[PDB]
Amino acid sequence: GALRFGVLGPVRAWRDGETLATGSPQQRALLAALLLREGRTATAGELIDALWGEEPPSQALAAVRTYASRLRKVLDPGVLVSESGGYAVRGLAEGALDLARAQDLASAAEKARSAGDLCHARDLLRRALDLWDGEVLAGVPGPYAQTQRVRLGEWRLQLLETRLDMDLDQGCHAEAVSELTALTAAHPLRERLRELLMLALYRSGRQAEALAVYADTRRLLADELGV
DNA sequence: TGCATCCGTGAGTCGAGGGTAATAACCAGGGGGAGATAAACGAACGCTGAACGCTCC
Repeated sequence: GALRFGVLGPVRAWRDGETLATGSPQQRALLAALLLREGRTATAGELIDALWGEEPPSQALAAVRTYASRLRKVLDPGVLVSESGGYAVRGLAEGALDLARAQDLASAAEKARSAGDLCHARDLLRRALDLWDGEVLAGVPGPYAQTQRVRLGEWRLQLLETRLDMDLDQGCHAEAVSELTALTAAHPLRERLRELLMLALYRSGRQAEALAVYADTRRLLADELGV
């Protein structure tokens, strides 16, 4: 009877491991907009803006009602409550949201770091990153979905950057350098990944190659942005 | 006709500042406004999907 929800990838819902038919992208947008609010009520006004932004359909208010009605047929009675003219998600177990479950472990990683148990921090953070099932909010349209896509992609990088710092402190240089090459290729303006790559490369005895990374980074900022 | 009496009016200029008293007392009735609970409609939601199209195998 454990309800599970997925927001760190395609918008999915599970019951006892079985996938529920989460419906249209706009129905997925409605679910995501409530899930990422962590039980706070979303007014009908905020829900119209979340789904369509500045260009709502002329019958948008009826559409929200139609989408909400279909979710009630797929979700169990009482999770999606209607209060104050809006909708909220209630009665979720702890850790039912993959984002919420990852947040406790990520907060614990800060606690794990502060107690000095870097090994536990490495494993707990590792479990968090494996919860990312591809592109966040895949196939979900709308400005609110776009903003949350932006927020969680950026937030993912912060957890990777924090985990990678521990790798350099524990001597795992050779494994980390290879993955770091992909990150700087994927995030070319992200100087922090090249900083970690430069140090790891040098500690692998490739001192001459580290300065080549430096020459490339200054070039990219001067040629493309002038900074 | 004269004398005596009383009543009304006016009497500078600008400055400074706030409060005053006292004796049968009651049922009895009863009106009249000031605050407390169910009925008329239409508007949010609600599932009802049904009824249309929008992409996909």
